[PDB]
Amino acid sequence: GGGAHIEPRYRQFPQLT
Amino acid sequence: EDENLYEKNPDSHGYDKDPAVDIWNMRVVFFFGFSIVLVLGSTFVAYLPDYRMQEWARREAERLVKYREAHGLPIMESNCFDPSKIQLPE
Amino acid sequence: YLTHQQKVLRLYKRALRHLESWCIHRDKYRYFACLLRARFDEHKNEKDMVKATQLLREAEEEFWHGQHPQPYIFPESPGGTSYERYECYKVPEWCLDDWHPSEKAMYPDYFAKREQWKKLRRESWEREVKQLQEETPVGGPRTEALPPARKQGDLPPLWWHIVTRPRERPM
Amino acid sequence: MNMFSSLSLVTLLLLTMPIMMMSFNTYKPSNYPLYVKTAISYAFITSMIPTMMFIHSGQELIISNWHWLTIQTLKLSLSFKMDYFSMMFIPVALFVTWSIMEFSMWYMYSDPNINKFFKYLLLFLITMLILVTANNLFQLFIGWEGVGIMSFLLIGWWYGRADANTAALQAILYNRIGDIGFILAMAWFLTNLNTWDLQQIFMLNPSDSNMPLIGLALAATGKSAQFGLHPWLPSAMEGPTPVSALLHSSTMVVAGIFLLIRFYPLTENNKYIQSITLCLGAITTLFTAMCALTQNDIKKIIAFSTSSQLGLMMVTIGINQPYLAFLHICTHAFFKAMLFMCSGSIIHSLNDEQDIRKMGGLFKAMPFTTTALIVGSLALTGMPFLTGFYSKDLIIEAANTSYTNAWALLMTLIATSFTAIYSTRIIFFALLGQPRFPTLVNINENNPLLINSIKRLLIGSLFAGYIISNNIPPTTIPQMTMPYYLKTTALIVTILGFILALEISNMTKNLKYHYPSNAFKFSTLLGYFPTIMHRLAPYMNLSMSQK
Amino acid sequence: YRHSIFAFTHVLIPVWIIHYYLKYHVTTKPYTIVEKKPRIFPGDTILETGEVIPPMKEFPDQHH
Amino acid sequence: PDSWDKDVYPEPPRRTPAPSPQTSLPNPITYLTKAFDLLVDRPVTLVREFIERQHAKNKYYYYHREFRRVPDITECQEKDVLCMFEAEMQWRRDYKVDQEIVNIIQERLKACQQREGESHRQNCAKELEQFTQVVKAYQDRYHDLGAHYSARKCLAKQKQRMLAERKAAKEAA
Amino acid sequence: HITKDMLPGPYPKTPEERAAAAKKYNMRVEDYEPYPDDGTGYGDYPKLPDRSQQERDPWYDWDHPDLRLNWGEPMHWDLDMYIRNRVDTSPTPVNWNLMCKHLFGFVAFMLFMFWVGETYPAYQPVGPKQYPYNNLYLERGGDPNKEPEPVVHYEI
Amino acid sequence: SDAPPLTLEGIKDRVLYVLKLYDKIDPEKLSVNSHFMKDLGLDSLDQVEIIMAMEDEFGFEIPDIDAEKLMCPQEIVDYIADKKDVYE
Amino acid sequence: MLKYIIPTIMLMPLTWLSKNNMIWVNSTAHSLLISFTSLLLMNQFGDNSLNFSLLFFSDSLSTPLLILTMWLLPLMLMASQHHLSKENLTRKKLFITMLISLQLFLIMTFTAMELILFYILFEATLVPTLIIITRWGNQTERLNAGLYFLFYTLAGSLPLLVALIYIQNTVGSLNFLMLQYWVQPVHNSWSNVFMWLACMMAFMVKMPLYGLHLWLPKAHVEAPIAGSMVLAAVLLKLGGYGMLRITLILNPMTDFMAYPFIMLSLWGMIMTSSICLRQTDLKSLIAYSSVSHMALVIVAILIQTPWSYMGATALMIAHGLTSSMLFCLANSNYERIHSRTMILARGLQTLLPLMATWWLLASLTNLALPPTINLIGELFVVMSTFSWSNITIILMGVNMVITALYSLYMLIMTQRGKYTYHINNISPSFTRENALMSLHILPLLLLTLNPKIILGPLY
Amino acid sequence: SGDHGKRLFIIKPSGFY
Amino acid sequence: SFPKYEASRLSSLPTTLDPAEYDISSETRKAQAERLAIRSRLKREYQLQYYDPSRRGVIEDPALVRWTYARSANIYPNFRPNTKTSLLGALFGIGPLVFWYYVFKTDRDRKEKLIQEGKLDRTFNISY
Ligand SMILES: C[C@H](CCC(=O)O)[C@H]1CC[C@H]2[C@@H]3[C@H](O)C[C@@H]4C[C@H](O)CC[C@]4(C)[C@H]3C[C@H](O)[C@]12C
Repeated sequence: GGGAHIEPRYRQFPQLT
Repeated sequence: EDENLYEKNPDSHGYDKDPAVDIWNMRVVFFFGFSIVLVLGSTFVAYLPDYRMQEWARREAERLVKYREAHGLPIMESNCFDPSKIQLPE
Repeated sequence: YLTHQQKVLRLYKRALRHLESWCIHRDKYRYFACLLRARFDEHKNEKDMVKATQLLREAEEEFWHGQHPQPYIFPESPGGTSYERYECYKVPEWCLDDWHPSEKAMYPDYFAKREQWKKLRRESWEREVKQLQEETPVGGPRTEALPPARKQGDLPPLWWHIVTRPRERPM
Repeated sequence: MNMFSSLSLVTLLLLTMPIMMMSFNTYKPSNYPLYVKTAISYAFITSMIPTMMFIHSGQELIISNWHWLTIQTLKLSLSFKMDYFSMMFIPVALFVTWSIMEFSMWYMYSDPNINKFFKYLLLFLITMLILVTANNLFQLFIGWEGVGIMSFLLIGWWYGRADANTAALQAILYNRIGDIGFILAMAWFLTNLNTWDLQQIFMLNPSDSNMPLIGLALAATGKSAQFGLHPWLPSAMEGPTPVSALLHSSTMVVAGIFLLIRFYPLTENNKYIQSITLCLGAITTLFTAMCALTQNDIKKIIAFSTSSQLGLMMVTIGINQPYLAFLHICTHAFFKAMLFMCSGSIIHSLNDEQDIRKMGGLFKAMPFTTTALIVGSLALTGMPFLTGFYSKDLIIEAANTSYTNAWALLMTLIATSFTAIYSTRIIFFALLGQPRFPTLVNINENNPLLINSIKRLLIGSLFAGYIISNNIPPTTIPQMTMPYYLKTTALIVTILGFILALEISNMTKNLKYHYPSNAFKFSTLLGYFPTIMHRLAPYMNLSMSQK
Repeated sequence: YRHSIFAFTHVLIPVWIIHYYLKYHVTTKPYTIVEKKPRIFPGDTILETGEVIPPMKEFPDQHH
Repeated sequence: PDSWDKDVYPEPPRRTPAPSPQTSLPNPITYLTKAFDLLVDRPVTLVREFIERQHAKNKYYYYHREFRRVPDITECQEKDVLCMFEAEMQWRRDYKVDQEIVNIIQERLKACQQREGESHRQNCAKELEQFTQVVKAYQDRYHDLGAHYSARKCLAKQKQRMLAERKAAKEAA
Repeated sequence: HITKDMLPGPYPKTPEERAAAAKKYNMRVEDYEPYPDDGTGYGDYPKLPDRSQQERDPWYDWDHPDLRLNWGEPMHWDLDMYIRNRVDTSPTPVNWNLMCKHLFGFVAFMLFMFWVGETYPAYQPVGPKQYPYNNLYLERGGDPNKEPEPVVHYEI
Repeated sequence: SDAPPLTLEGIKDRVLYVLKLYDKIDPEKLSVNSHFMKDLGLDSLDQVEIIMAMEDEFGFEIPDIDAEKLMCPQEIVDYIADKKDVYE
Repeated sequence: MLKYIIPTIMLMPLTWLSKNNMIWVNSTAHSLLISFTSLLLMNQFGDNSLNFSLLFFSDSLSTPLLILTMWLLPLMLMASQHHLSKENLTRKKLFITMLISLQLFLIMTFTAMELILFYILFEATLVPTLIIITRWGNQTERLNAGLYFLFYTLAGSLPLLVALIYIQNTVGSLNFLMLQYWVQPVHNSWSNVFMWLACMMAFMVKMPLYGLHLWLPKAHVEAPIAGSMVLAAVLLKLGGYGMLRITLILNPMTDFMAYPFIMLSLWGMIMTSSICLRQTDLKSLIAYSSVSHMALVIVAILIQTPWSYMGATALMIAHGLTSSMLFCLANSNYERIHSRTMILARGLQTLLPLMATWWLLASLTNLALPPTINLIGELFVVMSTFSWSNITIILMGVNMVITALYSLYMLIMTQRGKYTYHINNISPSFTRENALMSLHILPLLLLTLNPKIILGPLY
Repeated sequence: SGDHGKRLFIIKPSGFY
Repeated sequence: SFPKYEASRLSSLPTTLDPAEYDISSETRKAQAERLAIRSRLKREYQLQYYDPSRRGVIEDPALVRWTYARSANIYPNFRPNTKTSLLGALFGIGPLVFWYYVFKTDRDRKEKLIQEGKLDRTFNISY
């Protein structure tokens, strides 16, 4: 939990790294 | 009626409804029960002096076999009593 | 009871789910779903009550040998993966009373408002008794439905626990 | 010697020191979850120092470090049996536990009783290690129950869930049944023989040991979930995934076979045990896969996927392969437990979704998860040089090239291909195809801790199984000579399972309606053994109790 | 530093306790510890009596 | 365990091979072994001597009680507590000693099985065969008695056994 | 502090007596009927359906959704054994007899086939793993005093 | 699972956006409080399909009894907000 | 043995002369104290027992039961005071006095050197129990179960009186020490077959024996927690004591007369275990559960094997500690919901964390978890049956299973479940309640550390 | 953790005793 | 085709195949309504205590007590010379007991003679 370093999407490819 | 014990005494141990008396009844249970018997009694039973001569038999048993091993005697005689003194009948 | 008209729906939605798990693939699911809805629309305009009554026996006698060997079930719903998994952590509200003083000293503010929450749980209780005695048929109340409060400042009777019922996730 | 023995006993006592810190003191809260893990980390190192000495010296040490009890002509002690199995099975269990150790430190962040969670995870580990190291049936019996009880709580962690309460007792019911043979075995070795110390049992070499071994056969019937007492093993998947990863995948399930191996000198001569055990695995090893071909639960499927591996292990013993079967224990545990953890990754990103049909499009949306899923499967399916293949090729040697029942070899290969069949059905939905999870995307696994957990348990299957083979010293005459097809029959039928399932999998894409089939339901509904034997039998015992 | 505590507190002390208890309270007893006699190989010497292991017979000299 | 004699506890010698390393890498075990002498053994021995020294200044002993033989049940009379009691306790104590001899012998078997290991079968002819001798005598003397063992019963069993073989022996001639 | 008349009692042999019992447990006279009069002696208790709790809808907000039992409702004489934990009689997925007989097939099929294979097992066409020294008579501890029958497995 | 938070404002379009892909509705005429039967000129059978989409959208079953009455988007929001106890 | 009798008596003035508010404490303090001196009785000897005088003596077998009884009086008081707080001052002294006498008879019972004296005290021991069960009973349903105790005297005590008298005239004495040396071979006759029934039927009912157990389920359903504890912890154990001693003179007749008794248990064990799964009461479930364990002892005594006696001693001990704790544990809920129904309250682990820890703790050893003494004895006996008969393992295995099935069920039904919504008086566990359970579980495990103290006399 | 604050009160059994 | 499931004690019928419920007439409408109102009145009667702050205790359910009360059936029902169940019922409780009488007895009688002739193995048997 570093401040939501991943922002989830809706019907989308993941916001990976 | 099943009255509560946490109302009049917000910290009743559960021994009585007098806040002063309850404390002592708590202390007695936790001293003679735990601090004495379950502590000292548990300790005391630990060092009992050769209960039922359990330890003594091992030491005596070991000595006997030495004599029988060296002299070649049977490890344990096959008859409990001397055949001579079983005075037979008829 | 519940009438056969609504009984139509109880197979409309349920039959899809077993079909849904059978379909698996998305393009298959919609297409096959259209196949099923098309069959429904074969008789959806049928307004014959005798036939509409008789156009449901086979459907139930038809679905039994089509039911999923391992039908899918939603997680939180009964029989699911998260079926009451967290009920072991949910804690009753009424136990707040037995909290030890020192323990209560950590949250002085929250407990202050509760006294008012319970306040209207007590004062409003009396009129809540009468509030049902005008909507109270003789021979025992016909149903378990409840009315709202027809005034200002009170609340619909028989409300305390649901409003104070714990939250979904204790942790 | 002194160093070898002394440093060996530290692990069992060392692991218990954190436990002694839970019942006492309140010095440092919030840090115990890491405390335990480091102890295993430290324990592993002290579990590898014996590894070096044992291989070099092969010093099987039986240490009697107490005089507990004494009856007429009996003596019980808290002894340990430092030998091949303990020195070679302990390191793997800690290695897996070490991986699972850090896996659980993340998954169970949603549990306020996480500290309680570890209060029992470390408990089970202690009992299991004591079990394997036990030199006597009694002390061995203790572990036989500790795994039984420690499972009870861990199985039923969420005591609210009716599935946990019913499943937990279902296993306990079965687990207790197995002990009937165990207690019987002690009686026979106490009546005909006179002690429960393996030294006297093996040396006397019983001439008619059918009865004692028959109890051993039953012992593994329920504890290891063999057929006839199998159903509970899948039932464990109603609770935490990490709990299932260790207990019912790597550590507890291995108990049933272990006892037979530990009594290898006696089991050899009596073929009556071998046949039924050989057949017992035969019925189970396929009944598990035969059922598993169409099951549709990610966690349960893995359980069945584990069941067949366990079911075959009995066949491996059934073919009189004492030390070769032992390898299958360690080799299977690595990936399968990782698969549980990998199934954890899927469930994590899925936000509590487990239906195999609600998964897909994870090759790139779940890159790290996809990474280790194939290795375990390929290793599970018997990919050459991988951890699972060594046993799979080796084990099939003697069974197909030594005196064995005609029907025993029949299901031996039929299910062997089925082993890969469900793996493809799994990796298909798991990884192949476009995503099918609910609309919102909760997918995120950029969690360093789990990567450490996956890192540690990803490596072992690839390399550790290979390494384990080299050091272990000779104990058998390997059957390196045999017909090429028999030596390669696994190398022949292995690819069939992937293709045959691939033939089954891809034809279902076409937009053609489906058709019910009885066998499609007989295997899917678990052969109706649980669906039936878990209704009437409770009804018989209970409905008839009042009269 | 947090890893320095474990080295002596949780590991070194128990082995002293275990070994100390092992050294006098266990080893001083008969058959409390019985270790399998060490293996014997060709081309080996024994410290005690300066023993000798007769070398095996010359092998039939296979391709090697 | 101050000083246990070895005659009662036979122990074939340990012949640890002298290593003959031939690899071109250092032995790893050596690094730890030397630490054992300095970091484990001596500290295990350094505190001990500090403990030992005081016990040398403060001394006190204990004995091993010796029960003189007393007349056996054959020397006792029917319904005579005095004589019968002296034999019963003697019979009880002696029999209780005979209980261990099975355990002491059992302990020898636990030695010929693990130290020898894979040479169990050919290296325990004396121990395994000597195991039977103890079983024969002990079993005959004090088995099939029941819970309430008593010198009268055991004498009766010995009277039972002696008479049994009496007829058979004369049967041969 | 409960009335005598509102407790389980004898078997009611006339409808007039049966009126109370049905009313007693809040069961309408139609749904009520006790066990046959016999030595079984189960009293004026009703004869509720032989069904488990899971069958009842959970979606209703019961007083005790855990048991799916509402306050004031009667309880099956063995409702304790029919609880969610214990025996479940919910609708089954496959035909009863066939389900039982589906188990019968596979299990009965395998047992005999083993005995069929027992008479004719599978193996390899090779001779014994020959051993020296009187077939390991002495290695197996064979008595040195009485030598075994000489054994020499010749070359070929 | 870190945190799957839920917000009423964020959920607002989740229920409504489900309607934004319907092929039987004009998106602009639709309103937050519009009754489906009358304002949207829909039917119960049509209404069944909308209710189903919420279960694939959010992932939690819906009772048959209460599914019908959810003829208003606010009510559907109330069902989702109230069942999960989301208030902000 | 006087050093424990008089101080036991001295509690009576202490129970009476004491101040108003120190009545509980004073007896509790010394009662706990006396037990400490009780430990001195563990000075056994390998070949001979301990013979103080002609009136009392304690061998190896006697002492462990003695310690339990003395150790159990203070625990009985602890639970008692909650329900007695409302009672008037004078009666509490009355009830407390009976326990002191009840302990007095018990301690003198097991230490009695003469059988008739044991017979006398045996009858006396019942009298305090009946008052305690009846005077302060938990029910008013007038079961009219007197016939069972009338049956006890008719089929039990009264025949025993005649046989004891007959033996003295014939043998010439009833001092167990004399019996050791003047025991005669009891040949087979119809008279002896009648004499045999006189020496054993008296003790069988108290164990109890399957079929003859009808009083026990209804005895606990009414006896208060104070009365219940001694009944299952001590009173049930009286029969085994005499049966072990008395069987010294019934051989060889017991070699065939035991079968109808053995079959009653061998099958009785399973029957009781199954019904518990059907029981609808925390106490009643324990009642039959009590019959279960006691059934195992009966088999051990009759076969009279050296292992049977060793295992039997612990079974009485562990069960006494077990059931006694279970009643207290079960009666902990009674202190809140004032009911014996097991389904009225559920999911109590949600509100009584440390209470559930005892529940899990006690239940674990109830089903003979290893290595606890609950299993050492129970596992000791199972092996002995094998030499007597190999088939017996079937029933022991089944009994252990079902005993493992219901034991966890009771725990499952109450703690592992969902809380009762309407219940609103689940107060936190009191110090007294938790303390009481702790005194039970702890020593129960400790004896597992040292088994040589409850191994019986054969060790 | 994942988000600052967002702290929700916990109803618990009274653990003092 | 679709052979209708044979109703069994352990398999309740599916809800949408019982012919009773397809048609809901007064003969069913009347009964359905009466139970709900009766059930409602119980809820209403129970609803007061549940949502009344005054109560501090456990509701004394009248249904539970009778269910528990009926279990403890001791002598009140049943007749001694009722041949239907007394003879057969008594068998379930005395029948199998005699069966064990011969089972163990036969072996012990069998076993004893072998020992008297040495036809059984005990050479390494002590614990008895
Ligand atoms: C003696 C020491 C207390 C130090 C202090 O004053 O805080 C005790 C109390 C807290 C303990 C520590 C905590 O349990 C956790 C520490 C950090 C890691 O978990 C490893 C063990 C760890 C290093 C422990 C070592 C030792 O047992 C500690 C350090």
